[PDB]
Formats: sequence, C-alpha cells, structure tokens
Amino acid sequence: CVHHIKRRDIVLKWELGEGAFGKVFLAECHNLLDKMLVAVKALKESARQDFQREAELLTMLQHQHIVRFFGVCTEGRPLLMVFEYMRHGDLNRFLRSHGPDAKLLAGGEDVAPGPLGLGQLLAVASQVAAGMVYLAGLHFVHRDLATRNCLVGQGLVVKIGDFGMSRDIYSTDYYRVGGRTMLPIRWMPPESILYRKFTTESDVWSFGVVLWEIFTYGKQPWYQLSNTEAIDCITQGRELERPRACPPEVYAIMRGCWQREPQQRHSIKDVHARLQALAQAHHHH
Ligand SMILES: COc1cc(-c2cn(CC(=O)Nc3cc(C4CC4)nn3-c3ccccc3)nn2)ccc1-n1cnc(C)c1
Ligand SMILES: [Cl-]
Repeated sequence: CVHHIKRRDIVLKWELGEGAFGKVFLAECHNLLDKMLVAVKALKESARQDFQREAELLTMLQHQHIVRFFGVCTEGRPLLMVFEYMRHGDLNRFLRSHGPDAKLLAGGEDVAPGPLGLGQLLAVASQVAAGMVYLAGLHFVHRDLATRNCLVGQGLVVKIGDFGMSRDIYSTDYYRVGGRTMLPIRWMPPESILYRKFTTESDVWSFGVVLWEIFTYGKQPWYQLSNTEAIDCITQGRELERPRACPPEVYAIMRGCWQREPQQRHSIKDVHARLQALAQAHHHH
C-alpha cells in the first residue's frame, strides 16, 4: 500500500549526501500534506526489489520515533523515496556540535550555544529507546543502531532510520570483513562480531553503545583503538569507560545492555522505562 508521488511535485534543492547505493537531497514537495521541505533518497542502480521491499517496510513502520516516510516516485529514473526533513541532521553531528566545545563551533547568531544538559541528553536517550521498543515489539532487528542512524528535528525530536550513506561520511565506523559486507564492529556485541548473530539482544547492546555516544557528545566508541584492536577488546569483554557527563545510574543502564550472554541483557522496554523515569525525575531540577 505504498503511496506514489508525481515527479512534478518534487523540486530538488541540493545534494546532502551520497553513498554506494543511493543519493540524499534536500527538496521541496507540493500537495503532500503546498510547499513542504523533505529529504529525497535517489536509487543509484535486484536493486529495484530491495527498493520495493524497503518502501513497503517503511509504509508499515509507523511510530513517532521512527523516521517518517511519505512515499515513492516510480515515474522515470532515478527511483525516489521521500522522507521527512529533520533540520538538525544526524544525531552524531548534532551531539558533536552541542558538546563541551559548542561555543567555539557555534555561529555568531546561534541560540544559547553550549553543551546539552543532563535533561536534554536523557530526553534524546529515552526517544531512541522508545523507537527500539517499537521495533523489538515487531520482532524487527535493526543491526546498525548508532547515533549516525538517528535524525534530530526542531524541538529536540529524535527519530531512528538506517541510512547507509552513513557508510560514506561515517565509512570509518565500519570494518570490511570481505567484499561489500561492512560491519559496524564498535557497536556490536561478541556474538555478532564472531558469528554475525544479529538479534533484538545485539540491538540492545548497540543501544548501550548509543547511550555512551550520547553521554560523550558523539565520540566514536573505542576511538583510541584501530578496528582490529577494538574487535579484540570487545571479544575479550572490555567495557567502555564511564563518560565524564554520565551519571552513575546511566552507566548502570549501559552495563545492563552489555551483559556478555545475550539472554542476560536487560530488555529494551525496561531500559526505556528506566530512562523515562530518570528524565521525569530531572524535569523540574
Ligand atoms: C542523513 O539524512 C537523511 C537520510 C535519510 C535516509 C533514509 N534512508 C532509508 C532508511 O532510513 N531506511 C530505513 C529506516 C529503517 C527504520 C529503522 C527501522 N529501516 N530502513 C531500512 C530497512 C531495510 C533496508 C534499508 C533501510 N536512507 N537515508 C532520510 C532523511 C535524511 N535527512 C532528513 N533531514 C536531513 C537534513 C537529512
Ligand atoms: Cl554499575
């Protein structure tokens, strides 16, 4: 039940990013909800079946913390996928520009430049956890949860996607095991690195790594290490250090996501419930 969009109704503004399989542009869309900003993904190239499967999946996935999908454009070439426009771009970039050095990075006119506070970091964390609760409820395995795969809209609205253009400007976040198989090893637990076992339990481990990215203002996990050294540390069971901005109670949540046995990891629903309770308790303080 994929919604179709006339090519005449899409006005491309500029190219945001490019990957091996697609191109993402900022665009204007007419008669969707007159003149609306949207983000358009163009299919570069089998590929048409993957595009069809994705469009169907994105029409079915509907949640306030999953990237909004408006439809496709199958009239002519390239094939297009229309997504919502999220002003603040990807969450990794957003965290890096609203960190301890935000004042140095800020434009002269930027509103109240400075590092995000605890309340804001907990609201970002709780929103990503809510999206992961929804996917787990559908028995859907993301396999590449990371802040680079989240978008931030005006009003600190956070939504999860799966971009693969992430595999271009964030090519350093992937390890090539062979051919075209790019693994986000720094976000993966030992069973995924060793045997490519991806489940809702390997996604909860990645959510723990997302919490660490959030509380370090977007640092790359294991940044001190090469890909082979990070693989060795993870399989040996080394844990990421508690971030300076991370309260001990948030680090206890990360540790719950990082239990060695996948079945011993806390469920994403309990992780979200705990994050939502900490965000509520801090609201007025
Ligand atoms: C990086 O920025 C954007 C990048 C996209 C975008 C979208 N997609 C596809 C995409 O997100 N796909 C997707 C989402 C999911 C959900 C987690 C469950 N699953 N899959 C999925 C499934 C099977 C196979 C491949 C993917 N790729 N790029 C869109 C807007 C934006 N942007 C906005 N605003 C701005 C300024 C940019
Ligand atoms: Cl602890």
